[PDB]
Amino acid sequence: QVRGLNKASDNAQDGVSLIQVAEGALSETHSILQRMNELATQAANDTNTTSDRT
Amino acid sequence: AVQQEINQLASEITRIASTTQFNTMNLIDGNFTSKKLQVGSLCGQAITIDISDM
Repeated sequence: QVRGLNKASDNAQDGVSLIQVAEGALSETHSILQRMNELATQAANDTNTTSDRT
Repeated sequence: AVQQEINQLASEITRIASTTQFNTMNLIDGNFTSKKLQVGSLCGQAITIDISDM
């Protein structure tokens, strides 16, 4: 039980450390989507001509 | 001699009309209709800029 619970705890930390990579990678998916919303909001203005929306 | 100026001024009102631009779009030839501004954070929060031919 002790030896198993120690591998079990080390596996829950391999789980936390894995999650922190995904949770950190999506942290810049937010920075990219927050930027894509702000760009799309700028482009939705009919003062931009074609050369500005491209 | 009045007609010389009433023609040069009528040509001039049409020079204003085709020559005025913002960002390289004509503003007052009357092709500036249905041109929405986007004035908030969500899909389609418009104000519509409409100008008749001048």
